[PDB]
Amino acid sequence: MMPTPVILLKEGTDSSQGIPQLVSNISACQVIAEAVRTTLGPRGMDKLIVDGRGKATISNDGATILKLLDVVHPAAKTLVDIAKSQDAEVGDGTTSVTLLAAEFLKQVKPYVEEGLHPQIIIRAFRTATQLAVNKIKEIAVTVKKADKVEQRKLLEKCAMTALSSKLISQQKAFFAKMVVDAVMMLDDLLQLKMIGIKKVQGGALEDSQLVAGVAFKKTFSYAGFEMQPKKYHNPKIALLNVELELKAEKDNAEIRVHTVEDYQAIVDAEWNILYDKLEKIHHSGAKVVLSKLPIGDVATQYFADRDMFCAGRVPEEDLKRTMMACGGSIQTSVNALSADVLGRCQVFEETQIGGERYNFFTGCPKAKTCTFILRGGAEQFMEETERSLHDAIMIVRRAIKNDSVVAGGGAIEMELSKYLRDYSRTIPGKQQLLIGAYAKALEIIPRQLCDNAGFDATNILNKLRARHAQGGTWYGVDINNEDIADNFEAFVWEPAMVRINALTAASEAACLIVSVDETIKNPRSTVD
Amino acid sequence: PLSVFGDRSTGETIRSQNVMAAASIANIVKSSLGPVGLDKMLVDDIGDVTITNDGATILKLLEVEHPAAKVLCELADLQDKEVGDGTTSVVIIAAELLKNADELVKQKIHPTSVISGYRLACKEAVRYINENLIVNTDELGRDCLINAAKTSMSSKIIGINGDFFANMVVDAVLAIKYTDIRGQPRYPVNSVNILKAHGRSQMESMLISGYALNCVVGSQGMPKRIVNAKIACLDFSLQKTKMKLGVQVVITDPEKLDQIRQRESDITKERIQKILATGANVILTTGGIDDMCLKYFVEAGAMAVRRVLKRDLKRIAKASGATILSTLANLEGEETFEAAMLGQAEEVVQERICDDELILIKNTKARTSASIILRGANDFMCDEMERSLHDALCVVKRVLESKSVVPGGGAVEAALSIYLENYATSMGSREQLAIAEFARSLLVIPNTLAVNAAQDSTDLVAKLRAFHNEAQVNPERKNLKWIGLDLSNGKPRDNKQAGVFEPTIVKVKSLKFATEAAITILRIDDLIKLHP
Amino acid sequence: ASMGTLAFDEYGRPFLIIKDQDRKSRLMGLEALKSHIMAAKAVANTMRTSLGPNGLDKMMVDKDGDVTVTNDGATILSMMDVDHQIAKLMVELSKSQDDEIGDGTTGVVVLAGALLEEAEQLLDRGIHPIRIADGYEQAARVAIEHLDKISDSVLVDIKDTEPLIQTAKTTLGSKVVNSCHRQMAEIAVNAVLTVADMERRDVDFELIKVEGKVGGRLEDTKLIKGVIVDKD
Amino acid sequence: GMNKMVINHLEKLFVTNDAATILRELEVQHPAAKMIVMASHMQEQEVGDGTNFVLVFAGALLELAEELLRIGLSVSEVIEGYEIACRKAHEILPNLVC
Amino acid sequence: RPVLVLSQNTKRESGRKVQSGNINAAKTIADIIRTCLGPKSMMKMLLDPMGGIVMTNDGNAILREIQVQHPAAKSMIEISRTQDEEVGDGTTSVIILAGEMLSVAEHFLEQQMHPTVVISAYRKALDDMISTLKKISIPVDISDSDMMLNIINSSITTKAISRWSSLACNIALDAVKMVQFEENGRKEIDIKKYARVEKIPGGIIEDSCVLRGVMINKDVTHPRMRRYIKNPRIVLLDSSLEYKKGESQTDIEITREEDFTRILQMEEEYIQQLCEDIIQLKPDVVITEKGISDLAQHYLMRANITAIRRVRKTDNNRIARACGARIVSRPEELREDDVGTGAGLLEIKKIGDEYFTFITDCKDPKACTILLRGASKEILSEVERNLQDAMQVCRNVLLDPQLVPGGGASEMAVAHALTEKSKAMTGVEQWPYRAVAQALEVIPRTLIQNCGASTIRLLTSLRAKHTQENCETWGVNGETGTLVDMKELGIWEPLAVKLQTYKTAVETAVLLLRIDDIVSGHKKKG
Ligand SMILES: Nc1ncnc2c1ncn2[C@@H]1O[C@H](COP(=O)(O)OP(=O)(O)O)[C@@H](O)[C@H]1O
Ligand SMILES: Nc1ncnc2c1ncn2[C@@H]1O[C@H](COP(=O)(O)OP(=O)(O)O)[C@@H](O)[C@H]1O
Ligand SMILES: Nc1ncnc2c1ncn2[C@@H]1O[C@H](COP(=O)(O)OP(=O)(O)O)[C@@H](O)[C@H]1O
Ligand SMILES: [Mg+2]
Ligand SMILES: [Mg+2]
Ligand SMILES: [Mg+2]
Ligand SMILES: [Mg+2]
Ligand SMILES: [Mg+2]
Repeated sequence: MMPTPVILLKEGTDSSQGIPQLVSNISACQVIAEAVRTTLGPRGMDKLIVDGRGKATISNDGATILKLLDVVHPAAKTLVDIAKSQDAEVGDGTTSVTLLAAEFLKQVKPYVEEGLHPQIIIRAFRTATQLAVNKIKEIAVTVKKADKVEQRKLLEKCAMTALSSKLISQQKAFFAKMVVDAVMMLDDLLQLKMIGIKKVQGGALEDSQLVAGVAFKKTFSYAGFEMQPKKYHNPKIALLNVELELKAEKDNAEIRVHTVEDYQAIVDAEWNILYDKLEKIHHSGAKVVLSKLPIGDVATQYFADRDMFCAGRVPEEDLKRTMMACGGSIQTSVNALSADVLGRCQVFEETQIGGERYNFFTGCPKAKTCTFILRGGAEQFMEETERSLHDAIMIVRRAIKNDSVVAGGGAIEMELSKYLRDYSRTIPGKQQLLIGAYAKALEIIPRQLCDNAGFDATNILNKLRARHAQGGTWYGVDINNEDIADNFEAFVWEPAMVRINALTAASEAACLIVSVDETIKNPRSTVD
Repeated sequence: PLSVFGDRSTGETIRSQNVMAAASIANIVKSSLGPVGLDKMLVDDIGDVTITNDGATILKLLEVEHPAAKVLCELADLQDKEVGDGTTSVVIIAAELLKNADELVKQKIHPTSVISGYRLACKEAVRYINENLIVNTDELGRDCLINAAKTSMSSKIIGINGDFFANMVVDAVLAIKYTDIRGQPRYPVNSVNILKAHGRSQMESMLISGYALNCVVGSQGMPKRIVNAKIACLDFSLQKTKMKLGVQVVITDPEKLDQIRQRESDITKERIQKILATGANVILTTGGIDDMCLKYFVEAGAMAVRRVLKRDLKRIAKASGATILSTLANLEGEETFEAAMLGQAEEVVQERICDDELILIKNTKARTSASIILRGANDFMCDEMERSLHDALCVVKRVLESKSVVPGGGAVEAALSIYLENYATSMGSREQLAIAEFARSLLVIPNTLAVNAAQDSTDLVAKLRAFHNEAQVNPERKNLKWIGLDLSNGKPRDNKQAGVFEPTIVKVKSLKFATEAAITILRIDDLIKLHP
Repeated sequence: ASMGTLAFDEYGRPFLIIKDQDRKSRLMGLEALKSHIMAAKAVANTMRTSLGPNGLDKMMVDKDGDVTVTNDGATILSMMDVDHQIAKLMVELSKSQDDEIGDGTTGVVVLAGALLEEAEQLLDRGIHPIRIADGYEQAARVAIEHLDKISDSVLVDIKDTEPLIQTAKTTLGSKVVNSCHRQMAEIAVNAVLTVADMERRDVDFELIKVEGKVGGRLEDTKLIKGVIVDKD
Repeated sequence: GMNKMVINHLEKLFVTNDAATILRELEVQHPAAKMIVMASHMQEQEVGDGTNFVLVFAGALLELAEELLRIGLSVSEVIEGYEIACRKAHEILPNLVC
Repeated sequence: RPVLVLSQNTKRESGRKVQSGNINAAKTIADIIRTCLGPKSMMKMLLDPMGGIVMTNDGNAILREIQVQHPAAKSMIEISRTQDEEVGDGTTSVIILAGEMLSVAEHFLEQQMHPTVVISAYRKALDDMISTLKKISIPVDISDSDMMLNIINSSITTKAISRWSSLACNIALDAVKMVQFEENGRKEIDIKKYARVEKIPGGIIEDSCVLRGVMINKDVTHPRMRRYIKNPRIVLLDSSLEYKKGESQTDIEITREEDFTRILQMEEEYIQQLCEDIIQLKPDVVITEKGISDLAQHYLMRANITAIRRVRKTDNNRIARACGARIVSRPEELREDDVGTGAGLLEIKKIGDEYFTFITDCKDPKACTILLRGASKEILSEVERNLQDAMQVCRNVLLDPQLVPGGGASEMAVAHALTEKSKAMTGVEQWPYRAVAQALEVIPRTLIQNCGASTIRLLTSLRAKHTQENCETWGVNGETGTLVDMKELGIWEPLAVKLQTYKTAVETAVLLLRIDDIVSGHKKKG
């Protein structure tokens, strides 16, 4: 070029244009896919990422791994974004989206290299994705019998399939039973905040329990708390948002007196206000008192003298779960403590779990909430158990919304690839190569399963292709037997929407990446 | 645990790194392939500029650090040394072979199977080329040489002037033809001296029916044109005689000093007189000549050229019939020179070429020699014309030695890809995949050719493959083997009819060298880089 | 095999994927497993010399120079300044064992180190680590069932504390208080039994106040059925 | 048209083929290009579409103005010819309504 | 650990940017000297890095004194040097033409036309340009001195020497005519070696003249020697006239008393014998490229011989050509033919404060010197450059007697012919053909712009005039800015100069259009 004494853009502006930048973008997407490639399948492995502060995160979740990775490549960020999208909309398949998008891009990289117009590739991807989604909706197996037992079995199988890739896969049936039971007790919105997840260090995975009620950690007891009884057999629970303390009446309040009689009267009036609140709470008939605001030592001793239980500074979400379990109402004022606003549980108890004190509200017959208590040898262990249970819970919620399932293990994608190849063999031909490339890219997931399991991917893929061609829809990778099997009969089930969203997001990401021809990076401002 | 003072890369990391290096080297020169290719412009970080299209020159000038990229660079250098043409094609083919082999390996195909498949595919491709895709030059004639030269000079700075440059190249090559023992006509290229001098246009380049020397006469008093030249070639300096280390002059009688000093020069004077007594007109010597012998030659009206290059002197002596004389000494112990050691030419002149002068030994007898003076507008274009002219001379030499030529413009690669894709089904299970990937990799040449012209590469290559498949399936449409690419219109065309030819040795050697390079790089699965 | 990836594109243009990728390290595949196994083996071999009645002590010095001579594995690993993540996992495992049980915080580390040491030579023979983990889980289930089978019951009555005294003595036998062994076991058993919800319920350690004052002798340690305050 | 990934000084991605957005996220420094960008932004404000048309037309006009200045015309003559042609184009445009 | 493929200092650019940058660099080269063309051109001051000042308007000098970094600019500088060396005139014209062709090629490169099509169109256009130039040429009678003087004048009207046109024309014509030589059937001019230009600051420019001989800056070795000889017989030598050591080691061994004196006496006797051998030819002047001993000077003065020592080899060759002598290295082999008879006067005179030796009355001399007297060193350097231009033009005319109309007439005629030819192409390459055809109008356009008249009106009128039948000789009057017939104004250019300019410009455009990728920063690897 030329110096051009006065230049157009600010100095340091880096621009890349043409085929080389698109090839570099595809390579970056391949690099991103490599970082999560070995996390897929029952034989998948965990990744450990350490941040600057020195904290380590161990996860089998694709979205979590990608988020912990601090990606700065403009094209590579699209894969992380679609992983987040899949996590948000579905909750499972965050590795499959990245693998599928990267495989699409890798398959169309050669055609890009001869200078094929990107619009043709985008149109081919759009057509192939529409056909694949329609085929998935057409061939997805659904049961229109509304059988409660069959629905429970389907939910349990889906949860097991969603869980048989994590570290809790050994107890996958037991955890899936917990997850299904917990989800079935949510009322109509299946809100995630209505399922408590408590992680307590110590104990094996089999020691983890689901509480048909609500449980939370003991919250900074005051003096005289240890004299309160710690077990009740039909308690009435008073859910309050009240500070039971000896304090100023108001921040701007100010008392002006000119007689010692008025001084004593004011002191006794403050004491009488506190005692009136406490007496109202006591005469409400409640035995267990929980408050969001602090409960003072005076109130603690007052409740201890009456054989009552008190617990202040309870977290707001814990109070909401206690509401949904026992069936009371949080009161900011104690002036009207009727039986309507009082919670009720069969048994309240405080026990010790791994060197911590927890309060239990069990026996609730009409509870709309749950509480998972997770046990493990390390905090990252419990964190990843929570992540796996979150994946299972999201899968079960989606299955509740619509019970349309397809066989896993790559069987659905092998069927889709066969169908797409059959479609591509009957078109003019410029789109035929791209649709065939899409169908071939659809084979990445079973091949990755075989590679992770230590299989021979080529032979398994050939057998799967032959079986699908000769007849058979739900034949996928059998990880245990080094062969293929009818995965529908093996109860390897996934919701159809999981694959639908995965294909849609991967295709959108591939089209967006291909549609870019120039990348411009402005010089950094305020580098500091 | 290993405690090796260095960096270690193992597994797919090093394989991908090697493939990336090879791909980068291929991408550097991929834009200079085919007639619609364009030259590059190298700067030597000191102001030196090089404009070239030759792949070997580009890869030699670049400084390369990665071992695999080096491997490709010396691969191009070897291809240039042993053939002279196809230097870019071999690098591109090797890099594409490496890419597809790495793809197969990443698909968990063992590299040994890929190597065996590549070896089988290379052998079968060479066999198919030799059996189906060769054309004999016996029934073509001089037109085959002209077309081969024109095809070689396409994609070069002398492309449009091919109608003239091909004639010049063919005449120059045929002028230096000699037959050795076994009755084999040999064509000693690099015996055609190439002289570069800016000035008139490229069309004014001259083909000398003789030899051209990049040197002038030593003294302005000598004539600058001799009609009936009797060339005397010498390999010793004509200066004042000085005695060796083992000889020392010690004077005791002072009367002998003058005689000693006079004889010191009288020895050389007698040698000059002996040389000139035979009628010699042109005297060429590799050594220097001082003023005294220059005046001796001036008085006799004879040429005298000093510091003549040894190779130039050898060529002049061989052409003119003169014999190099490193010394004047017969088998009788005397010091004599007879007319038998004199070469003959019918004119020796000193022409002026753009403010400079050079000596032309025109029409030497007893053997015909040739030389080319390239006229351009600056030094860069003259150098590029020299490189392209050398490529054309090498191509013509290959065509004249081996009388087999193959269609150009991607026809050979397309036919090979079709045949190998068909044939792979009859060999093994995974080596079948290796042979199929070899066949697919062979298609990069037409792809790059089409891309460089901004043509529809996909559709054009598909049409080429369809034509070749029809040729190989239907046994009466075998004439479609010659259907290559016509980059002017972006359509398939019968290249044999169009006169687009290449020597078969170019394709054979390029295939063999690219396959061996891909095998060598593919063998690596680990790298240890010790700190310096 | 380390530092991540360094390509800078096949066209020469910059190829930046991750922020500060030039100064970030990465371990891939089997070598990461071998490094983790070696670190865990080092931790376990450090711990194993403090196992049993004849086990020796470790003298821990913190960042402020304070010295803590101890035999408790959980305390040693908690006060150990490690940087390797697998060592931190060992520390958390010891803390987990201490929180859940309170004893055996040194046996768990030795057992895990032995398990990983055997897994090393199993991996060297070409077995997927997931299969090793599954086999370990199966064998652990078998061992737990056998432990339940061969277990024996003891009476936890307050009238006969001999089995409780023997269990406390076995627990204390590896500590420095083995000189006052029987008195220590007696006071521990009596302290637990005095404050405990009898119906097999929890034992509230908040009601057991452990106070220590220098001077006197170890034999002067006593159980006081009341409260000791640092006032007058 | 092809989308462009433009990254401003705050590391914010902008993948788009909208000319006004691209110019807004570009750190344009040449003041003549600043006038052109301001004209594009004014077109976006007044109508909402046609910014790329404004850029292309201004660039073509200035290229041909440079050609005319090179061949010998003065700046004032080029300006008056451009204004006359713009008036003629505005007169013609209503007749092209389909 | 920078693994890298290429070295970190290697940088690669490719695509449209490289072509645009190359064409812009060529345009900038053209724009540097655009204003230095035509009779009304202005001069430029160049400051050398060594402290010297080069005040000139010659294109090649200006481009040579400029250092550039963009290698396309280096290519353009090489083009300038090639044009100067080949013909000696038309440097600014070729630079401007190359720039204009590259601009009109960039126009097509902006569209979707491949550079190879443009290059092929350019080559076809160049062939037609050569054909048209050969068609519109006219012969010259070289024996007509008036025509030669007019041609030289037309060459030098655009230079600072134009104030003294007849004098410069006569100097150049006489020098070229009497340096012309023919030997053994070979014809030569050889302006480079002989026909020396010697400039002495001071005096007036009107005193400049070309001597019928040679002049050197030398004085007699001894004052007693004659400084004015009527009809000298000159003898030239290369070898020294002093005792010198031998080639081999020649240590002596003295044991007798008289051997030292004998050695010294024999040294003196050797000098005497050499001087006697020289005197045997009875010469008057002895010239040597090497030193002459004092004893040799005495022995020469004894025979009334003037001696000059330490002369340059080129000067000695020039003297040999001028006075009809040949240089002899060994005095004992001095033949009669070696003695230089033909010089008609030798005179040593002092110019300013320095002695100068004149051999300036030779009959039929084949070498000459041009004595320039001027205001200062820079003025004399510019006058020497103008004289070089004139002498190159004269020798080109002598070699090729064809002329072509100047003042823009030739460019417009060739452009019209090529435009008429392009009307039957009916292809896709007709557009670049016509573009490069009409790009030749930049020469009349530049002439008009430098003159200060209206460019568009004058070019339109000139094109309309050239559309007629017999109007190939109509051009631009560089002074008055009017359309005149060049057979009336009398401005003509040698056909060789125009042909070289057109060929070189077209080939520069072809060479620069062929390039689309630049890699730089690598080591020399020599
Ligand atoms: N028992 C099984 N047998 C074969 N394949 C399975 C099995 N369980 C899960 N998969 C496969 O694992 C893939 C998803 O892997 P996983 O890590 O569980 O979720 P994600 O896709 O979110 O990473 C699915 O495509 C599914 O086909
Ligand atoms: N006129 C033509 N038409 C079509 N293809 C051609 C033509 N001339 C050459 N080619 C092809 O272009 C390819 C590139 O050759 P080139 O790159 O010039 O040789 P090298 O590889 O030695 O540099 C050759 O393989 C040849 O087949
Ligand atoms: N008196 C004149 N009137 C008009 N044009 C002239 C006159 N003299 C010379 N020219 C033109 O000027 C050009 C010479 O320009 P000059 O400054 O010599 O450039 P260069 O040094 O590159 O030859 C010639 O092409 C000639 O046609
Ligand atoms: Mg999953
Ligand atoms: Mg070639
Ligand atoms: Mg113990
Ligand atoms: Mg719009
Ligand atoms: Mg001139």
